[PDB]
Parts: sequence; structure tokens; C-alpha cells
Amino acid sequence: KIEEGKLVIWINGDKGYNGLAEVGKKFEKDTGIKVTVEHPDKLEEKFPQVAATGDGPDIIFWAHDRFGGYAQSGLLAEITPDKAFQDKLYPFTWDAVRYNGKLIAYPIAVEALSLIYNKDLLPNPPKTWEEIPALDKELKAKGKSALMFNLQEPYFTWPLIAADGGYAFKYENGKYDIKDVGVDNAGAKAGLTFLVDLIKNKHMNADTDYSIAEAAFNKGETAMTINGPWAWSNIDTSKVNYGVTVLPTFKGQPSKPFVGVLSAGINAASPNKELAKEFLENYLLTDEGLEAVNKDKPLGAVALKSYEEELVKDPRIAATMENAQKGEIMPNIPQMSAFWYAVRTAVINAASGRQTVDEALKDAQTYRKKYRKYVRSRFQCIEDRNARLGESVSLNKRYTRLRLIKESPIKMELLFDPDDEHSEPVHTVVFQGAAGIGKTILARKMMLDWASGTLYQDRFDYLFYIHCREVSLVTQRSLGDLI
Amino acid sequence: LSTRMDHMVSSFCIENCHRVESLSLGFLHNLTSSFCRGLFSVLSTSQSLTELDLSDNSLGDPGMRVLCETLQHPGCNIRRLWLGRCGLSHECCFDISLVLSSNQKLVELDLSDNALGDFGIRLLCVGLKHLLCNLKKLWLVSCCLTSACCQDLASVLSTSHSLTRLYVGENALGDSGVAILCEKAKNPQCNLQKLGLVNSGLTSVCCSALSSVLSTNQNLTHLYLRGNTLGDKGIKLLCEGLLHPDCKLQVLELDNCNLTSHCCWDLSTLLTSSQSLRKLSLGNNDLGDLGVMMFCEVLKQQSCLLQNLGLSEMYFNYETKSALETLQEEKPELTVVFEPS
Amino acid sequence: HECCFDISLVLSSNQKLVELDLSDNALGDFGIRLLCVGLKHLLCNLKKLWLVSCCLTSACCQDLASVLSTSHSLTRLYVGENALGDSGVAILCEKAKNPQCNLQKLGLVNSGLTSVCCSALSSVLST
Ligand SMILES: C[C@H](CCC(=O)NCCC[N+](C)(C)CCCS(=O)(=O)[O-])[C@H]1CC[C@H]2[C@@H]3[C@H](O)C[C@@H]4C[C@H](O)CC[C@]4(C)[C@H]3C[C@H](O)[C@]12C
Ligand SMILES: Nc1ncnc2c1ncn2[C@@H]1O[C@H](COP(=O)(O)OP(=O)(O)O)[C@@H](O)[C@H]1O
Ligand SMILES: CCc1nn(CC(=O)Nc2ccncn2)c(=O)c2cc3sccc3n12
Repeated sequence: KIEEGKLVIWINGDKGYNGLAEVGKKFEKDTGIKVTVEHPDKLEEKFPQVAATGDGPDIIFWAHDRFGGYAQSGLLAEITPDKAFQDKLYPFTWDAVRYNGKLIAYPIAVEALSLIYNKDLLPNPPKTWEEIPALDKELKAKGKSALMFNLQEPYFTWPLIAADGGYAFKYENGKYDIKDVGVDNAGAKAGLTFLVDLIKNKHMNADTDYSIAEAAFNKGETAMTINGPWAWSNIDTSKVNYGVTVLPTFKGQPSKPFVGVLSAGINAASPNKELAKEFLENYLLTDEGLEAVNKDKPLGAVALKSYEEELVKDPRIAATMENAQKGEIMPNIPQMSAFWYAVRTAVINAASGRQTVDEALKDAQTYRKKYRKYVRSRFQCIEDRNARLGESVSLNKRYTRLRLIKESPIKMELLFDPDDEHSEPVHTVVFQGAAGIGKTILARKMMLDWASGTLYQDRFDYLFYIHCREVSLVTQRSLGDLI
Repeated sequence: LSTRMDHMVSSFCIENCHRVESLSLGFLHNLTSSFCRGLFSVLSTSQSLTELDLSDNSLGDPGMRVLCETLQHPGCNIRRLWLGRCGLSHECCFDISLVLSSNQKLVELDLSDNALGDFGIRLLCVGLKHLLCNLKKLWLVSCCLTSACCQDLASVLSTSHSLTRLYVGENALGDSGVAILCEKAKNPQCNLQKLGLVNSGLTSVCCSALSSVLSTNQNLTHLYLRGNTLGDKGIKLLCEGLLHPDCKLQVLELDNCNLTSHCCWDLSTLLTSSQSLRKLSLGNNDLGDLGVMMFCEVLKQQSCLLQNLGLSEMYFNYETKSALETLQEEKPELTVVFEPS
Repeated sequence: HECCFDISLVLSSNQKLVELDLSDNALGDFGIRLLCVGLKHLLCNLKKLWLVSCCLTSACCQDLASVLSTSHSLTRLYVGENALGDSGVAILCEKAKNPQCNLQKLGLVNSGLTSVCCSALSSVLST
């Protein structure tokens, strides 16, 4: 079902809906063709189904990242602006809507994570990330923190991680290189290492979430936090003299926040290609068109070159666009869902529980090896406790071979093997001897030799030591001795 | 059938039958003789018989010769012939080839678990490359084959207008072997649809050859590599092929393939990138307890995968099982995930 | 026997080969079965075939006999030093007796022949 004869627009209700409708109504009066604007809930879930049917809107207003998924499915029409139109919008936003070389949507507005600060505590924010530690120490003397932000959401840590040459997916010729991921290289490692060190130095905790960072800022406990324009509406109620600026540099480079570009896509099945194109190109993407939208709900930084100059009167918007210009276009490839997960489990665990070098190393700790090494280390000393005339390590190389016989001498290896024949293996082996004969020493040597890969390498994956001296008979427990 | 009495009784009833679609025989301690000849002579005239199953019984080469003669009958009409653990040797391949060269009704031939060594293949290929051979499905699983035989199988893949299903797993068709098959399977005109390189000892080295085929051959819909120690590097290379926009592979089976945590990134990429993949049977391998959590998270964004996601024969923690159960309930279009329980 | 397949291919297309000596090779009965494919094929102009001491048994005579029957060019057949006993000779004779058989020289030299098979040879000699 194609809605021929009319132009239909779907947009999130949290956007300048009434304004866009005004642009539509003006368009109608100027051209004679009516434009209908609707704002259904979860349009990002329903649009893909109607677009795949031919039903639904002609124009879709949403984030440019999701549009890449539609483009892969072929649910969006190609847009065909000339250079006369392409040069109207910022030169870096055209990549936001570029899928494998094709343009699939018109950039409308540009979001970025800017630095939000409290002029009452810090009228002069630092220009270098390295200065924050010192700032925090000075503020701590005053009882305030230099910087607090959400560290449980990688979206806000990225600006720093990518600062030293790190990147998500390489963007070379208009197409993202899916197999080339920049979260692993030195540029990312240096950034993350620095961030983790800031946590260890108690400038930031590891568990700050969105609500905590905002509450602390709006309360006056922190000099500054990091956020996007979407949150500005909740920063006025504090009546704090706040400002917005460009984030600090790292080793000479600017931070690189993910840049989220709002764009207007067109339905693949719609015949209203010239109609949708002219609507967006010569009416909406104008200073007057954007004012109609901004009038209802502020767009923050906008894709229009001329409109941003008009809005330069507000430094918050100027800072946002400056950050976006220096930032990284957030890739529109569906592989980002994997990326977001990959960083979510990177930053949180890197902050506490393992090192930043460990984090990227294929989860090399597969437990089996982790335990073997734990055992290898733990049993290097004959006692690994006090009482040795200075507590020096005796060194287990001092072990002198004890005689082992069956109730010819035998070896520690082949100990659990079947006897002469019958294919009958032994599960239980008992080592008997007088107290002081070396029962414990043999057991400790055995575990060390196993951990080092010199005994029972193929037969056992785990050895669990039960020290009968430590295990009581009356204490209730499950088989937690394994822990 | 046990004794001569059973042969004349079975012969009588089968001959006087006008609606038997499938016959399964099981010669017991009687062949390697003409003892069964009397019955095979009946099968030749049964116009309603489409499937003849002679698997898992001793049918010595001489017996296979008798059968082949009975399959050259103008009125044979047998479309499916199953010859599993029959104890056949390369000697019978000559007689099979003769049948393929004239019997235009035979479509599915299963020669698995016979000693049809490389030489035997060389002979079967004579029939397979011959016009009038309409064979579509061929199983050569566990036939004591080596890479040498791929030189002839590859020629069949290149010229056959009819062969679509080729299963050559459980053999020594290692890296060099598959590379030969790939070189010809690569051709856009190859009619190969299902490639059963199940357990051929394949390694990461040859995955570039499989990748090439996946990239170019748009007719290949099913690829089974389970049991090959492909490794993580192997998956990486295969993915490069699978991520190519022209790849049409629908089903990829990867059971124990000596996989580890690293490959999860490439598999995750595969899950969301390919528009063709429908089934990805990751099996008994150490995929990783965190690796699978990435799958859980990404398989929400309108993934095209609908079928088995594997993850069987793999131990997962509580939170992981919960996430997988949640996925199964939230996205019913994914038939079944298939956890261990 | 593995090479017999490739020999057969040559016989099927090489119209110049006249004399082929495959003596003292392990071209068992199966190998003969394959060579006979080429030998029974038109364009095969082979006139002399030596299969002396090739680990053959009487079973192979079923195919050699067919070659003798249909081959327009095979005149020399040497199959001695094999296990082509009485029953094998009888099989060959049943086709060699045909007035149209082109066999000129028959080398049943040392094949374990006995008095029993002599009637079969007698038939061939008479016809
Ligand atoms: C997206 C990249 C993969 C691509 C990559 O790493 N590409 C370049 C590497 C090779 N280079 C030679 C170019 C550089 C060497 C770095 S070196 O530091 O040696 O100089 C890899 C690298 C580290 C990977 C994570 C960890 O595994 C831990 C964990 C394992 C689980 O299962 C799945 C989840 C998780 C969080 C993983 C996600 C993802 O999978 C990451 C980010
Ligand atoms: N080479 C050795 N082999 C065994 N025991 C040794 C050796 N050298 C010193 N010892 C000492 O012998 C004692 C053996 O204690 P043991 O009777 O095995 O302990 P438990 O009663 O806990 O089994 C310890 O004091 C230990 O340090
Ligand atoms: C010197 C005493 C001693 N003797 N023996 C031998 C022994 O116990 N023989 C039998 C025989 C029959 N029944 C019981 N014991 C030890 O083994 C021994 C160990 C540890 S520690 C301190 C002295 C000691 N010790």
C-alpha cells in the first residue's frame, strides 16, 4: 500500500514535532502538496516492518546509526542531493548517512558529549586530561571532586580512550572496514590505562552510573561531568551557574566522542522521491525551516552551516559542534551492537578485577590455566608459612626422593593406571606412612609437578588439595572446599 | 533374510507388489555369492520401487556386480540407492560407473563406509562426468580417500550439470585436497549446493580456499565443517568469505572445530553482517562463557538467523542460560537456540 | 591393476598402437576387466597382447573371451603362466571357436591345463 498523493513523515515525539509540522504546512501553502507528520511510539521498531511492506511514512526521522541497518536490509531510498545542496550542511556530517558509498538520509542535527562544568567551583576547566589529578587534589583540599561521570556506560569513556589514536571501525573510503577494529591498539590501550589509573588514584570510583554523576553535579559536589545536549534540560533545575566546553586533550590530541547525527531518511518503496527531496532540501534544510523546528524543541547543534552561525550566540551549541567536528562519527554498521558489548565488558572489568593488558588478551584466563598457575606458585615453597628462621623460601628443589612401594619401587606417574591387565583403572590411591615420613611433602611436590606440567599432564585437568588439618568434621558445608 | 526359504518367499511377495516405494534388505549369515541374485532380478521390474536400501549388510563386490546388472534394466526406475557399510572395494566402482552411464533414473547414491579408495573414485568419476548421469546426491563419507582423489572429484564438480550434494567427510582430504575441490567449486557455474567436508582434517591454511568458494559460488547453500580443527584463524578466514555480499550460504555447521574465545568476534560479525545465513550450528567447542553473551546481545537487532544457533555440548553459567532463555522468548522467530538444558 | 584403467584410455584413442606387452605385472582379473573396456572399443587396433604371468585366474576369461569375440584386430593372445585352468580355457574356447574370431596365435603356455580342457581346444581347432 503506497500513500500516493501525500507526503507522510514519522518522527520521535521528543523532537520538534510541531515545528516540523509547521514546515509541512508552509510547504503545503507554497507548493499545494500536503505534508502529514505523525509521532508513533517505537517508530524504530514499527518502521522496519512497514518499510518492508511499502506502507508507512515517506520520510523517517531517527538516529543515523539505525538507518545503516535499514540500508543493509534495503528499506531506505537513495537520496540524490547535488553539490549545491551538499555544501549547505557541515562537511563531516555527510559521512553519518553514508552506507557503502551511498547517501541514505539527510543530516538534521548533531549531538556530541561536551564538558559540563560548574562555574561556582571551577570557572576555568583544565585543557589537558593530565591536569585533572592535580585539580582533584586541590579540590579535595576544598572538599570537592574534579571530575565525575558515568563509567558504566562506555559512551562517556570513549572520548578519552580514542584520544590517543584509538578508533572503532576504520573509515577509509566511505565504507567502514568491518575487520579493522581500533579498540585493541596502543591508541586505545594508553587511553584506557590512563582512565583506570585515575580510578586507582581515587579521583573517580569505578561504579559511578548516570544518576550518581548527574546528582553529584546538580548538587554541587563536583566541578564537572560529561554529558550530551539531550541531558541539558535536567541541568537547569539545579540553578547552578553551569557552562559547556570542549573536552581536555591527551598527549596533544583532542578527545573524540561518538558523534550522534539525527537524519531524515526516505522509504525505499515510496514514489515521492522528488517530493520528499524538495521538501527536505529547500524547505526543512533552511534557516527558516530549522527555526520552526528549534522553536518547539531546541535541537542543540544543527547540521546546517548557516543556522549554526546564527545559534553561535549560545556557547553550549558552539561547543557541541566543535566537539562533533573533532569527534568520531558513530558507525552505522550493525556490528556496533557487538562493539558496544565488547567495550561494556572491557571498561568495567578493566577498572577492577584485571589489567588493561589482560582485558584485550582473548580472555586468556580460561580458569584451567589460572588455577594451574595458582597452584604452581602457591606450592613453590615447602611450607609457604611462618617458622623457618627468618621465613626464607626453602625451595622445593630440596626435595629428596622418598621410596614408594606397593603394599620393586614405583613412580609418581602411572600411579592411577590399570594394573597388569583386566582394563581396570584405579580411582582411589592411599599413601600410608609414619608421621614425619613425608606424606605432606610428597603431596605438595606432586601438585607442584602437576602444575608445572611434569606429572599427570593428560590424565587430570584439576587437582584439589584438601588439607585435613583445616577441614573440620562438624562444620556444615557443601562441597565448597573446591573454592 | 536368513535362508533360501526367505529368498523365495520375499521374491514372490515383492514381485507381486505394485505399491512399494522403499525396500530395505538385510542379508544375514547366509553373501559374497549369487545367493541373492534371485531377488535382485525382481527388483529390476518393480515400477513402483524408488528406494533400495542395501546398507549395513555384507554385499561382496560380486554381489554389487549382480546388482549393477539389475540396475541397467530399461524398467529399473530406482531413484535412491543406499550402500553404507556394505564392505565394497574399489573393484565395484567400475560396475557402479557403468550403471551411472546408462541409468537415468538414479538420483541419490550413498557409498559411505566402503573401501572405495582414491582409485575407486577415479573410476566413479568416469560415470559422474558422463552425460545422462542424473545423479544429484553422492555420499563418499569414510571411504579411505586422500587428497589425491580430489583431482577427479573436482572435475566432476566442474562439468556435472546434476551433482549438487557432495559429502566427502571422514577422509584424509586435508588442506591440499579441499584446495583442489575449491579451485573448481569456485567456478560460478558449478552446481554444488551442499558440501559435506565434515571431518577431513582441515586446518586454517585451507580456509582461504573455502572462503574463495563462498565468495564466488552463489549456488552453495550448505557447508558442514564439523570435526575439522579449523581453529580461530580458520573462522577468521572463512568469515572474510562469508561476509562477501554475494555469498548465499544458508547453513554453516561448526561443531568441534577447536574453537576458542577469540573467534566469537568474527562469529558475532557473521551473525549480524550476513543477509544470507539462516543457521549457524556452533557445537562442542570452547566458545567461551562470555563469548556467547555477545551473541545474546547482538541477536536482538533484526538478525536474519532463524534456526539452530548451536551452543550445544557447551557449559554455561546461570546468567548466561538466563540470557539465552530470555532471547528465546523475546525473539520467537529464532526457532530453537538449543542449549544443553 | 590400477594402471589398466589408464592403459584402456590409451587403447580407446591411440589408433597407432599395435603391439602391447603387459607380461609379468600384477594385472589381476580386475585389471583385465578394465583392459577389456579398451580392447572391445572401436578404434583399438591392437593386434598383439601379452598377458603372460599376470596373476590371472579363470574368472578373467569371461572378459577376455568377449574381446576375442568382438575384436576385429586382436590376433595374438598370450595368457600363459597364469591360473587359467581348464574352466578358463573352456570359457575362451566358447568364443574362440567362432568362425569369425580373428585369433591367430594362442599362448596358453603354462596355465595348468589338463586333459579335460582338451575337448574345448579341439572344438576351436576344428572350427
Ligand atoms: C574487536 C577485537 C578483535 C580485533 C583485533 O584485536 N584486531 C587487531 C588485532 C591484531 N593486531 C596485530 C593488529 C594488534 C595486536 C595487539 S598487541 O597488543 O599485541 O599489540 C577484540 C580484541 C579484544 C577483544 C575482547 C577480549 O578478547 C575479551 C573478551 C573475549 C570474549 O570471548 C568476547 C568479549 C571480549 C570483551 C572481546 C571483545 C572483542 O572481541 C575484542 C575487543
Ligand atoms: N625431602 C623431604 N621429604 C619429606 N619431608 C621432608 C623433607 N625435608 C624436610 N622434611 C620435613 O619432614 C616433615 C614431613 O611432615 P609430614 O609427616 O609429611 O606431614 P603431615 O603429617 O602433615 O603429613 C616436615 O617437617 C618436612 O618439612
Ligand atoms: C623414632 C620413632 C619413629 N619410629 N618409626 C618406626 C615405627 O614407627 N615402627 C612401627 C612398627 C610397628 N608399629 C608402629 N610403628 C617411625 O616410623 C617414626 C616416625 C616419626 S617422628 C618421630 C619419630 C618417628 N618415628
